Amino acid sequence: SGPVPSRARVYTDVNTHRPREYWDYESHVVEWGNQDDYQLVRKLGRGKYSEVFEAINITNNEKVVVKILKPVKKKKIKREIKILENLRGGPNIITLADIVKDPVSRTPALVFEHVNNTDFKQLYQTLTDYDIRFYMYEILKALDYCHSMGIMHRDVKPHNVMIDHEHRKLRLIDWGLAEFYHPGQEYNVRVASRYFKGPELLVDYQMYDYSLDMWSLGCMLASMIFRKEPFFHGHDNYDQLVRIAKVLGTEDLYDYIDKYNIELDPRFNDILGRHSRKRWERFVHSENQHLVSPEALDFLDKLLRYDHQSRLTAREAMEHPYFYTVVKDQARM
Ligand SMILES: Brc1cc2nn[nH]c2c(Br)c1Br
Ligand SMILES: [Cl-]
Ligand SMILES: [Cl-]
Ligand code: NA
Repeated sequence: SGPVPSRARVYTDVNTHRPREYWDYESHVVEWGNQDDYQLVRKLGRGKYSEVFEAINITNNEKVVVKILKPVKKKKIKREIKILENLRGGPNIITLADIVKDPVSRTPALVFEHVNNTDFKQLYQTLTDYDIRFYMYEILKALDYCHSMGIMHRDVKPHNVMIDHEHRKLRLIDWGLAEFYHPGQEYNVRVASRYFKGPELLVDYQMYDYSLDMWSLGCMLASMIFRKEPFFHGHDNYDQLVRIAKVLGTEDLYDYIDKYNIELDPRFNDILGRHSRKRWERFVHSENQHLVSPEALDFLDKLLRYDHQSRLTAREAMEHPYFYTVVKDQARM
């Protein structure tokens, strides 16, 4: 028999109850603006693949960010646009300001509200305990919002979190891999960066949901409180599951495989071996012990589960004791 079907524990049917138009991005009609309303100032450093620029809107002299959409399926362009329009105004979600094409090249581009190109990866190995809790809570606001709106991000990693540390402001960026959640849909498992990939992606379980983002968030939290970048340091996608198995143990992995009747790639046969579930105390040392608390470990443990159904939801995570002081200071402020 095939794999056992799965449903999201929360926000399962939100797209079903919407008008077709909300999620049917292939039928979305874009009104393409004129990229000549903008002048590019400078290229932001986003590595070899990406083309993101600081720009000026000539009309109002306001600073924007312009993302040139590298040759790709028009379908993927409409998906990212529709998701950004749907989430516009959500907490800690980047704001889409315009959709334009260069008059000559006809290359499509997205224009965003300005944010400084200071990503979380540049800051997140130097935070106080309180600031890890604070920024984690701000990321959860964005994830509970997009999940509540029927969308999973699928590329949650420090490079996709822009922070203004002076103003204590955070934005979740790069919605290019985001997808609408539909119950029973089988998704592409070739998403997310290696170190942040959930076990569902690594064992090719396609009927995944919002809980994929909660695994990625757990990987970020583990990296920050233990000062270990990345936390799960695989050579490749096969070794990535081995690195997870040496921490979470093989017993819970094989129970997960049996529960969903997953056909494990034969390449895993010799490399997973047999591993105990390790106590988190094993990762604590003199240079990270100020970031590690019972509250932090209890919270992390509830994010990093093989079984996607078992992981905290974004809202359950926001309700964890780890955030009590952040919640109290927010109400007071
Ligand atoms: Br604003 C902003 C929005 C983005 N969407 N994808 N990548 C993005 C980057 Br880099 C920035 Br900065
Ligand atoms: Cl990253
Ligand atoms: Cl142990
Ligand atoms: Na401690």
